[PDB]
Amino acid sequence: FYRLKKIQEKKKIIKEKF
Amino acid sequence: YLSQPRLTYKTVSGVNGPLVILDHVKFPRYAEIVHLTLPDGTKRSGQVLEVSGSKAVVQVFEGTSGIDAKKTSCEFTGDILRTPVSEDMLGRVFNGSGKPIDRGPVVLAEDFLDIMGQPINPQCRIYPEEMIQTGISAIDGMNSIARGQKIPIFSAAGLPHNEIAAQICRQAGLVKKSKDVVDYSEENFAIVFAAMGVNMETARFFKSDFEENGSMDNVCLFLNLANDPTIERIITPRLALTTAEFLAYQCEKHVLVILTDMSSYAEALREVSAAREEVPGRRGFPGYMYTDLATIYERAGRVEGRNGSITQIPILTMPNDDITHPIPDLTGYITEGQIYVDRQLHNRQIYPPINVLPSLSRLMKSAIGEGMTRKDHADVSNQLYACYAIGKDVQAMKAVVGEEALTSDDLLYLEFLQKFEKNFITQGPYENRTVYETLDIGWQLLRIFPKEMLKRIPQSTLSEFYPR
Amino acid sequence: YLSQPRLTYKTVSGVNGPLVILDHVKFPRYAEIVHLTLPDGTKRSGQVLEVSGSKAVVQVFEGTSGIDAKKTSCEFTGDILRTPVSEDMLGRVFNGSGKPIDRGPVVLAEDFLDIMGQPINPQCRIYPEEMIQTGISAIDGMNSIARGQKIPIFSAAGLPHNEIAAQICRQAGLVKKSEENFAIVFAAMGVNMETARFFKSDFEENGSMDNVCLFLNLANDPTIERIITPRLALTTAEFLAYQCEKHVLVILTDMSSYAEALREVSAAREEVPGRRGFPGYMYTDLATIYERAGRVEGRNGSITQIPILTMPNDDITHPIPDLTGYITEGQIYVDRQLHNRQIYPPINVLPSLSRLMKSAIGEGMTRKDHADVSNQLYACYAIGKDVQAMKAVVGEEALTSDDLLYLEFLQKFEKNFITQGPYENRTVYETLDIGWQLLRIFPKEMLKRIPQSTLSEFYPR
Amino acid sequence: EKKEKQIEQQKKIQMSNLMNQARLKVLRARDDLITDLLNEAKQRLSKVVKDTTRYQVLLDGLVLQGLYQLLEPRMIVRCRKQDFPLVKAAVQKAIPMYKIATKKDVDVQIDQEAYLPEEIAGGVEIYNGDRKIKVSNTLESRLDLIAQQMMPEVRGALFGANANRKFLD
Amino acid sequence: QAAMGSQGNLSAEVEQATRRQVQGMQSSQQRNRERVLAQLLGMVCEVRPQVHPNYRV
Amino acid sequence: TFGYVHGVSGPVVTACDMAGAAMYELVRVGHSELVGEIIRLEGDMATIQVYEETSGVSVGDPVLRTGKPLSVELGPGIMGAIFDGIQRPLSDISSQTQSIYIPRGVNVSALSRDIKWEFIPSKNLRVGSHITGGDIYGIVNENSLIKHKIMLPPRNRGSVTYIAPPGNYDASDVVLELEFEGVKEKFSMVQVWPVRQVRPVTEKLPANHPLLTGQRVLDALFPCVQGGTTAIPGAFGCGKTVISQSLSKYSNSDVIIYVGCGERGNEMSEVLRDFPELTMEVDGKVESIMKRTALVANTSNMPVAAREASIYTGITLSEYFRDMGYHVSMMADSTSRWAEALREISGRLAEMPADSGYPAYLGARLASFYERAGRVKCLGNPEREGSVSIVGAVSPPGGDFSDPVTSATLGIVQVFWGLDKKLAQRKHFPSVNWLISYSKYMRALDEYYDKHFTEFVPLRTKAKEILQEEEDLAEIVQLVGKASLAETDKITLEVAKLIKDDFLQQNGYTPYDRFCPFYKTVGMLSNMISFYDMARRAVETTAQSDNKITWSIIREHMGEILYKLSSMKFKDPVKDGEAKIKADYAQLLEDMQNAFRSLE
Amino acid sequence: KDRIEIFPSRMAQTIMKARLKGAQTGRNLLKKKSDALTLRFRQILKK
Repeated sequence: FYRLKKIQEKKKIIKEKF
Repeated sequence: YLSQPRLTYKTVSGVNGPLVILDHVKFPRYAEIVHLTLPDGTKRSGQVLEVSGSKAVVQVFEGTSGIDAKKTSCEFTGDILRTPVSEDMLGRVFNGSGKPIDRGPVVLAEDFLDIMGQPINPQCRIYPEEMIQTGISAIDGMNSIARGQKIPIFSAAGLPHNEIAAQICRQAGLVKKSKDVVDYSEENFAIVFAAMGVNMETARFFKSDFEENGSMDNVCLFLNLANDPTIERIITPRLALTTAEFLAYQCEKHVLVILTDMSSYAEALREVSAAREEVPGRRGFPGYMYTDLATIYERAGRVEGRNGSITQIPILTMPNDDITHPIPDLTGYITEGQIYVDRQLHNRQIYPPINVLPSLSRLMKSAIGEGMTRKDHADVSNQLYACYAIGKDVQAMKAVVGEEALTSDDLLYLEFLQKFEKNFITQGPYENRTVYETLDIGWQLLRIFPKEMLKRIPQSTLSEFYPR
Repeated sequence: YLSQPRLTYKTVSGVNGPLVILDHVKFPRYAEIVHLTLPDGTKRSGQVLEVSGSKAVVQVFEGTSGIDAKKTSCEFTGDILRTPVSEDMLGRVFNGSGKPIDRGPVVLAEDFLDIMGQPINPQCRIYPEEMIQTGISAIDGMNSIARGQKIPIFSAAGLPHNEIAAQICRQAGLVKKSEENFAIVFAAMGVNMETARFFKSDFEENGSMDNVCLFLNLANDPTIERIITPRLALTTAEFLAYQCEKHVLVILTDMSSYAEALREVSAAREEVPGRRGFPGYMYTDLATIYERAGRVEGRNGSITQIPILTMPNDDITHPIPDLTGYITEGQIYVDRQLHNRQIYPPINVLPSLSRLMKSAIGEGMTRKDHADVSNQLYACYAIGKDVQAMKAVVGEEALTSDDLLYLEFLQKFEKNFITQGPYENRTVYETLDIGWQLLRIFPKEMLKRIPQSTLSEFYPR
Repeated sequence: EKKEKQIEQQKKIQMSNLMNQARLKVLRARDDLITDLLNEAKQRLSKVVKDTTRYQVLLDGLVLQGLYQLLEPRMIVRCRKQDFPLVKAAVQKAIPMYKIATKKDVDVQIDQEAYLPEEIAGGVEIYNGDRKIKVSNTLESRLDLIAQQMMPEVRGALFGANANRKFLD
Repeated sequence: QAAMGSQGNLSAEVEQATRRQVQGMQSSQQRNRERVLAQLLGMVCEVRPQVHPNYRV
Repeated sequence: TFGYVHGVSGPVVTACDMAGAAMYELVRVGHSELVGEIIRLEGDMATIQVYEETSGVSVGDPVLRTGKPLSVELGPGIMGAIFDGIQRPLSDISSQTQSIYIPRGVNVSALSRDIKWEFIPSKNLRVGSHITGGDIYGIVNENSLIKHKIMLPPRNRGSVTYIAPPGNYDASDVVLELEFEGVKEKFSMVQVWPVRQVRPVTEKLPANHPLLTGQRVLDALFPCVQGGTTAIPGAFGCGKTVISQSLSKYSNSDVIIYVGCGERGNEMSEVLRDFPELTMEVDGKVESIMKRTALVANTSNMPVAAREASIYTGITLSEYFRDMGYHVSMMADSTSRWAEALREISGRLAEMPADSGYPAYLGARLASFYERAGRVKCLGNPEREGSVSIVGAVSPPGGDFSDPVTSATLGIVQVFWGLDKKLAQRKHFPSVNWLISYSKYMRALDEYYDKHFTEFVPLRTKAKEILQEEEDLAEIVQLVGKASLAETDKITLEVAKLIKDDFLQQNGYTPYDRFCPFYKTVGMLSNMISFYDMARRAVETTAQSDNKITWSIIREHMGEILYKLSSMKFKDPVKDGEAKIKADYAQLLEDMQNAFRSLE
Repeated sequence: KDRIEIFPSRMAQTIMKARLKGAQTGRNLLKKKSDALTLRFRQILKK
């Protein structure tokens, strides 16, 4: 669960690049 | 009244998985319904799931395929899904989304109600007081159900729960015959059978059995095959609940609703959760299963100033004999009481395979008694349970000890046990059984024993049938 | 000395959980302290945790509530948290944050010391070997605690660990026999106030409130100040030890609540978890809490720690007991089974262990036969337990004389040695004599843990 | 035995309570003394406010501290009703010093409507362009922080050093 | 009754002692409080301009 | 205020165009006024949590600003009403709409403001006098059993400038105009108090009075102190109404508050029927427990936060009434459901599953919840005193005491009351295990017993050790064959049988056993233990030398006395004078020593 | 000793559960057997 949460947050912050 | 013409767009940034993301939407609204059109003139539908200013998102029910960047059009309806609820569906069959499948027309409904439904006043609720006739002796005799009582049916994959459910459909009735046959002419009883995710074979089995019984004057059959859209799976129970509420309250009926395979319903919930981009919870199921299942279960009971009730009986497919699985645990938490089936009894070719040893009805003590039925029904069920327990225990001692050390009373217990599974548990497919003759059968079984060891019942009530 | 006028910014760019972000902050000072003015006027406090660019994340000691991004204000100190220390604080009571509780004044603070403290030079350490007089036979004789050591007590809910703490802080002494006395220090960790009242009453029972530096914290108080309180108490201990030439009996309680608060902070900060989901740096934090102890060259003072902790589910492999065992030398492990057997003091002697026998005992301090007596007693008790387990199934008939002797020895050991009572201080010599009397039941031949010379010298009595 | 232990506990408890109360009264006296000293200092500061000549230098120092601290293009200054002729003069004196010190220009204004409370003994307030950054460079605050930071030497002169203080560190 | 009598006696004694120490503390104050507040004024008089240590243009 | 409404990851929705606001601040959304509050904030926009189906909510819709966090409103008329988790007057809602469904977003104050009440000022406060928080300034005759005192809220003080005379004032009326330093304020008889904190109290005093219970069992064996904390197990059919009804009717407590989440309407209709039936005749007349109790319940349809916060709301109401100077009892039903609700909330907020899916801070929250109890005394002029007791029900999964929540509840609580289904089907009422149930409040009440009765503790200890002796010898007497045992073992077994069939039973429906007073309990206990004492004393005397007495001789000689011991419960203390009952005990004892002397 | 060697997995959970249940079944059978045997023993002793 923690690993999935971490990658989801990574994808999210990548999404807000612009 | 909606006097606002519909809007059709053509711009779309793209899609994403089974969802559809577009832009420049004028004043989007959540859970808004929408129709779609492909380049080849193919029509679909959808529901709105996410909104961010001008960027709307919508899941296509039929399933995304062949969608083009420019040559596609959506058309908003500007309203949540609107159920065409009414009284005349009885004797009709519908698919997942309510489209007729029995070669009938679009329903000419007199009412338009919200699909999601609303909760009831907790103040406005009554204590259940009567029972419902089921026709299975193991059910009525041991764990009789009441009006508003919610009882599930636990069953393993690959058991004949579906046939038992169909029998309960074609057999369920009231008990007004006890007071007078003339009083039974008030046939306010009804049935609402919804099957989801079921193979076409058993769907055909259901519809054929119903058509054979010739009792669809008081039935509302919703059906949803497995291959149908995943989204529509979470839609059918809400439609069934809305229709059941309409019949029970606005039409003052006593509706027995039954639901099947809520494990697959949980899988559909998982589908939408994956579509929502929300991290899964325990055992992968979403952490808000509780609220949704609670809203589904609690739509029943009796109300003040009304003549009607709703009784729910779901069927849960216990995954691989896992009592600790979250779904059955929470379903036991919400509902009241439970009924078990057995694989070993199914292997013994005794139908229906119902295990009464762990079975328990929560509020049976007030669902049964004098006036409602014969006075000593609960007494009889308690006697049968205790005698069955003693018979099982002495058989277990027997299997290792031996008949050399066995006394006559134990032989009588063994005979009672054998006759009990041979006769009382055994029902058969088309044996319309009533409460009175089942009570007679139980009395005949109890009469194998004299009064000496029939201790738990006062003699004042044993004189009623023991000396016959 | 800091002649720099203070600053204050209103640019609150967000709040998420117990964290707050401040944008346009000019030249952030890391590990700072700030004060917060709520719109209604209530005061709050926190420390800056993270800084990056013109942003500064800050955690709030008392917890986020009511903070408005447009109305509240925040002002900046420019210095790490420094706590007031004072030798006159003894006999007073304060909350976790340090403010007075007894309508006492703002303490006149002999100096301002770093809350995080500083490490100690390795070479500037001296080993302690003075045995302490506890008055409990199960400690003096078996798990004797010496000065400059940090043995905790592993206890569960409902156990009488509080009374053990009372006894050890009451009957403190010196085995080696001017006057002596121990400057008690104690800080609560969110424990229910009934235990706090009991400790207070027992501390007046001691009759030396003038040497009782006390701190308090209750369950209903904000959780996150529990991260600060023990560090403040330890700073006070440092000040009273290495600046006033005094011995301090530092004692804590309920480290499980501390672990829980640190866990909640870490979860809010989404660090990498560990075993059972605990923070990775919980070990280093516990190290900063515990290794601040001992005594150093040029000073006659010393630091002794008794950080009793809760032990959930009575599971030895639970992470908090495990890591506390690693970071420390010794343990006590009060037993639930003994308390259910209605025996006091209920300390299991077997799982307990003290690592300071290497120098605390021996000839010239107590005797030339302490260590071998204790080793023999441990071996006899363990084998007695094993034969008891065997008897639990086999039955007395198939046993041998040795088995019955071992069972009788175990019975004597439990009824006499462990049974000590609530207010009966006992000397080292009496415990040694009692142990010898217990051991006398076995003839000399089967004593496989005693040298020949001592066995010939002392046994025949 | 049990009654005697009970009554003994009662009387020793009430004795310890008396001792604690007596020591608390002692501390009350110490607190009163130090608070009176702070009040003495405050009234002396208000007394010496009147000297215009040194006050001018003090305002110069305060405004140049504000300039050296705010480091922005938009400067705002607030002051009392009966001192702004001195404050603006100090501002013109302090502008070129800041410009040479920081190699950058700066625009400054003075609030002609909002003025500090009359109860303020001294000092000014510094605001940025958007009133989101403030420096509380008033006499009360600097007095307070200086007193807090200097408490040790204050009492070291008054109450003297501690006998038990063995090592300075 | 004897206990409360002795308690009154001891309370009077310790009250006398506390008043004596109060007199001692006020004497210690008036010894040098004037020089002390003079030191405070000397401290607060300073300004010492200083730009932030590691600011760069 | 034009909420830039986004979609949802469930019910949770965010929006923009929000001015200065603080987290956990109530907000209405849309023209349907769906309820929520702030979760997170950032820049100018904030995320929020709604508690209803968000369907029909469009973009840009208005959001109503408030000025308080989650809070409860309290005042006259709260007693006797029914509510839910977010303090909504469902009775008034059915009165206003006459429908069978919840109207979404009810804008109805819990207290009907169109009702008049008879107010009398203090008569002691004068114009220009200074008063602070917690100080009574008047009263209102809310009901004939309980006088509803009205006092200033905390954090408020000033010099009164006007006092409203006695008369007939509605809920919206003003009675006090208090000039604080430089400002003025308005004050009505309703007050608003946030929920996630405790109103300050002047001091906490130790508990020094037993909690009266109608059942003699659980009182003379395993007592609970007034103002304490208790844990009762909860199982389908084991029997929970047996304690709830007895506590509501027969109890020294002044007010009752019942809370819960995920329950049925059956208990509600039961208490409706118990309004006339379970009436207490303090004045010889039928007054409804409704006047003395307030109900609040929630179904599983209610939002998760409503279930979460109803438990806090119970403590808030109990605090409001303990401030008045009264004694409160709390029925915190279905705590495991509260734990599940908190788990659901954490799952919504995407926290880590610290233990068994439950969040990290469950135990800390439970400890904080159980911190609010005990005997206290609050700010005010007359220096009243009150107390608050808690009774939290716990539903273990099948009796396993291993899941974290039950372990925490066992750890924090002091006295545990055990229940059993074996005893339930054994037609034993009430069921108590006697071996897992324990207490820890004996130490506090020692002085009370020593002052009032002076024989309670030794007789109680003799009773419990006799029961333990029976439990021990049960295995030995099973192993031997139940035909060989010393005479003292026989008398211990026999007195265990008698204390079983006689002292540890009670029938509520039986008119004379409806209430068993404490003095009756200790009288039975002393009589029975003294009989056993003389019995085994004489047995030990005669066993060695000659005239060896056996139980057969004792029974045939003292059969009349055994019958009297069995039948002495039939007393009816309501009619029979208490002094006559004590005289009956005296003459029964007289017969005891006469028979024992004549035996020798 | 303190445990049986096995790698954690759902498989071992199921297998250990089954073995456990069989163990209590055996315990019940042996208990009933011993009870009957003790009854007969007492009878023959008296006779």
